[PDB]
Amino acid sequence: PIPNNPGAGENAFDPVFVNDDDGYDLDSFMIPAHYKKYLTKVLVPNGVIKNRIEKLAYDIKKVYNNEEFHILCLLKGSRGFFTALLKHLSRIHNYSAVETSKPLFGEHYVRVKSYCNDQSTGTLEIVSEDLSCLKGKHVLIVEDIIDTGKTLVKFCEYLKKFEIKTVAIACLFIKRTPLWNGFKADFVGFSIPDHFVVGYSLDYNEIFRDLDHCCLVNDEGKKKYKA
Amino acid sequence: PIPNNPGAGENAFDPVFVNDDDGYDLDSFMIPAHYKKYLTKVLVPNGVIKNRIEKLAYDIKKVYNNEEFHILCLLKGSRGFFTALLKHLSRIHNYSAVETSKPLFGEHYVRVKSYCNDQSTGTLEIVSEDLSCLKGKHVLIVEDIIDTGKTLVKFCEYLKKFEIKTVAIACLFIKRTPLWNGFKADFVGFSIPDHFVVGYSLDYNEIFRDLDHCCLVNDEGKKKYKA
Amino acid sequence: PIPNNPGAGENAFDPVFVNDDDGYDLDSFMIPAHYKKYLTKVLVPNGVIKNRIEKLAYDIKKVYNNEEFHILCLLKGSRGFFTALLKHLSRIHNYSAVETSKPLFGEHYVRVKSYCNDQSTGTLEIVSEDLSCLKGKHVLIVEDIIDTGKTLVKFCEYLKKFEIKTVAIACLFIKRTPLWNGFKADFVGFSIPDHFVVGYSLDYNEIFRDLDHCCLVNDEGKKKYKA
Amino acid sequence: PIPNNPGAGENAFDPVFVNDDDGYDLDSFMIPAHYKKYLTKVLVPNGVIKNRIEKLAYDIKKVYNNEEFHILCLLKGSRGFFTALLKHLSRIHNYSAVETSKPLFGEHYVRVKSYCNDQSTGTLEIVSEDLSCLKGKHVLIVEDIIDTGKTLVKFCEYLKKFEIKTVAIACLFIKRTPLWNGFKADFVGFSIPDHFVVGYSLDYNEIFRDLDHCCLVNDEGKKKYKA
Ligand SMILES: O=c1[nH]cnc2c([C@@H]3N[C@H](COP(=O)(O)O)[C@@H](O)[C@H]3O)c[nH]c12
Ligand SMILES: O=c1[nH]cnc2c([C@@H]3N[C@H](COP(=O)(O)O)[C@@H](O)[C@H]3O)c[nH]c12
Ligand SMILES: O=c1[nH]cnc2c([C@@H]3N[C@H](COP(=O)(O)O)[C@@H](O)[C@H]3O)c[nH]c12
Ligand SMILES: O=c1[nH]cnc2c([C@@H]3N[C@H](COP(=O)(O)O)[C@@H](O)[C@H]3O)c[nH]c12
Ligand SMILES: [Mg+2]
Ligand SMILES: [Mg+2]
Ligand SMILES: [Mg+2]
Ligand SMILES: [Mg+2]
Ligand SMILES: [Mg+2]
Ligand SMILES: [Mg+2]
Ligand SMILES: [Mg+2]
Ligand SMILES: [Mg+2]
Repeated sequence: PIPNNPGAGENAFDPVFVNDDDGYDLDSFMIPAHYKKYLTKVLVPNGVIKNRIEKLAYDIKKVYNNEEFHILCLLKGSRGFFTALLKHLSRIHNYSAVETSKPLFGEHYVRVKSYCNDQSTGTLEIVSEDLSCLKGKHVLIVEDIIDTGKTLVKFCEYLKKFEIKTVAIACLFIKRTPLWNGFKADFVGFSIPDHFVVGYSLDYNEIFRDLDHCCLVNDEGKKKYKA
Repeated sequence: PIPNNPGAGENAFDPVFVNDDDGYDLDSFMIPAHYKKYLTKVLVPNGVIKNRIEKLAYDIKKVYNNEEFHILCLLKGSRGFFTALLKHLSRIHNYSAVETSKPLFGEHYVRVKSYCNDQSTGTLEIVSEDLSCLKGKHVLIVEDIIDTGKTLVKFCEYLKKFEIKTVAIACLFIKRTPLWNGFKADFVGFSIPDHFVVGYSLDYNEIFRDLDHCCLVNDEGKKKYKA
Repeated sequence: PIPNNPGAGENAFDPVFVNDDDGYDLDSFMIPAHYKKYLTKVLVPNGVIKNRIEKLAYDIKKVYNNEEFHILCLLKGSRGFFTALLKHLSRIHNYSAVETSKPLFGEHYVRVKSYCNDQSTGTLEIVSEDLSCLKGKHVLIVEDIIDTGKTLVKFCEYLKKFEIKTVAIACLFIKRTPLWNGFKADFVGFSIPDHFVVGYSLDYNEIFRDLDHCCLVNDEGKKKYKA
Repeated sequence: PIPNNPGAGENAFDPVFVNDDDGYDLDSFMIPAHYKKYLTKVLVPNGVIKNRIEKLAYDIKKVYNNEEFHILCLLKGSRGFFTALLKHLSRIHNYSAVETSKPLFGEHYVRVKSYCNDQSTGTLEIVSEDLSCLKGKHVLIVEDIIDTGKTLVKFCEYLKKFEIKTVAIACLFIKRTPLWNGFKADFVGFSIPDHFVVGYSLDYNEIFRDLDHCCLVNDEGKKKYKA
């Protein structure tokens, strides 16, 4: 059935497991010249993230089938994930679509903020907006990464007040940090070591979002761009 | 220099001109089976839009050079445009980037609503993170289409109270409609005939956003999905 | 059923029709700086060709269903067409493939030469792996463009001696030239005006194969690269 | 300088190193339903191969600069590699190209064959063709994988008789097999464990070429499709 136990990831499929020492030299891939000095290595190449997101879209389609749902994007680190997910979801649905078929999902955006440098501020800002349009709807939250779990634990709590029919979570990354609060997604791309990552829309004080690969910012980058 | 006369498009390059009778049969390209009955034809295929956006990114990079600017995405219709632009902007910039280079842009979102069915309600609703963070910044507004010109003339008026350094406009489509108030973009993709279009994130009552090509919704489509 | 009347295109769907004056300014799309002076304009952008080829792959899959066939690539002009076709054929087929499914096609190459400058030398030279391996097989010839029809009428004649089960033709372009001998493809992408085109693997004395868009070489280009 | 010691890989950059136990579950990525039972795992995802090929193209451009050279594709397992390489090479060259620039490379194809099942036959068939056009030219051989090294050792020997100016080797994979004869490429994508791989144009008796990811065929697939 459709998932509806936010944070429990009751029937979640295992993600790709990135070992603690997995990764690649920056010289093995295309890296913007000026960013090189601020990264220690490539963790997950752009291409593998894209390939994995395609399977996630397949997993999602398999769970919702033809059931109309609404994708809620958690801006802005979620952009890379969201775009690729929508691309693949649409092709999968539309390729199998028949003349009597109907659209599969609606799309929504919510700006959520809590980080400063490489740490959560323990507080979450939610850019207010009437979410009444989601009342009685199946919503699929699309997020970039679960770290401490505060963003999702909090946002899901916030969502409750809108009488949404069902709440499921699609997340690109899940970090193996001792700070984790236990929040689990229903669809997860990769399980990654405890390092602050940038790239694929994920940033460090608004920097590195344009970096194609998921990389590890080094101490020099953290210091150079510290708030 | 960098554009700073919102609505004047003072030095805008000419857009691709889509003739009044330009278009393609629906059977010439891939169209989701269930959407076929609600479209009269393909106006601009996905591939041409992507190719044009790449050139547009080239033009923008040429104008800004290395000057840091902030892209303002006008949700929800401009998503397709926006993501394609970022992709090309990033590659073009990063391909020529040097070790001593710097990032080129920041990204922001604002949800602006005014349409019901295929007409402007003559009103405007806004939702976004505090726009005061644009003070003293060069901002590039990324929009899907200029129709009556109400959305952009109004939004640009609202932007004035935040002491933004410069305000330029990048628009995918500009419709040749007698309703046009004269607002011109600084970067425009295509000039199209007076028809309500859907696809490439452009919708008709939230429908067709997933349609890959820019098409014309037929009367049956407008009737079927009337609000 | 599967086509088997080479040159008749008995049940071919109509191609996209490119009017005699259709095209775009070179400044509307990305063009390699050094090629600009040798092209008069863009006839068909890379993106439209890709979109059309996807539909063509859809048509081919629809005709063959699960019948195993062998794609014969006519080097060197059809490379762009060929690779794009394989990509789409593979995804369309594999997306609907089931556990009990089977591969859909085999791939082969034949180099056929006959042009010098912008004209057919009226002769044909062939180079390929033994074509006897096509005996009893359904073969789909993948070609870039039908001009006079000499290449395909001749090659198809040569194929007769190898007891091929079925011979069908997939052609990206078909030129509306008074020189046409009547040979028709079973799957055709575009019908274009009488002009020598380059780009998308199509060359002029080995030049312009890397040009992304199908363009018209101007006289300066033909003169500069005359053999 | 331009490499010219075929098989020595004198200044070759280290490739991406795929450890003996590296790889992913077939369920982590998109795998054609009917192929699943014939593969043990995903070795290198399609996306990482594409990302790596982009850097290889960058490495090549950096070595040849504006020096005209000729790419010689070793058909047919080489297709996937070749296509992506040409795409990236052209963009890199054409993005930095200036009005006075000129094309960077010519393209050529040579069908070479030696395998039966998962083993070399110790013999090499070369589809004859006048290679005199390469006389005094810098040629870049583009091959899919170095296994025993017989194909390249032999083909390079064959090439000598054509008075080519320079001979360099670009290879996507290099297998860590005890059967290796010592032949090294000048540009190499990945170093992989000793397993017969299929996908990305690489086959097993003409099967699996359409598989997007580089995977390991299991004993059942080898038996099922044995010659
Ligand atoms: O390692 C990281 N790199 C980049 N962004 C982040 C984030 C951002 N912070 C949020 C997750 O944080 P948390 O789970 O700690 O509440 C997400 O919305 C992310 O966009 C966490 N960890 C990282
Ligand atoms: O023909 C159309 N198709 C789809 N959306 C629209 C719009 C939406 N309305 C806004 C432009 O409206 P206007 O210029 O009329 O104020 C844009 O933000 C669009 O998203 C106008 N015309 C169209
Ligand atoms: O206008 C053109 N531009 C580029 N190549 C060609 C060709 C090449 N010539 C062959 C078709 O020739 P024909 O039909 O004249 O025998 C194809 O294999 C093409 O590669 C014909 N016309 C053109
Ligand atoms: O593991 C493999 N999978 C698929 N093809 C191959 C080949 C093919 N055989 C040639 C390399 O073999 P070798 O180096 O042993 O002469 C290349 O041309 C490849 O296309 C070798 N190993 C493999
Ligand atoms: Mg976030
Ligand atoms: Mg962040
Ligand atoms: Mg809008
Ligand atoms: Mg709208
Ligand atoms: Mg030809
Ligand atoms: Mg030619
Ligand atoms: Mg081979
Ligand atoms: Mg082989």
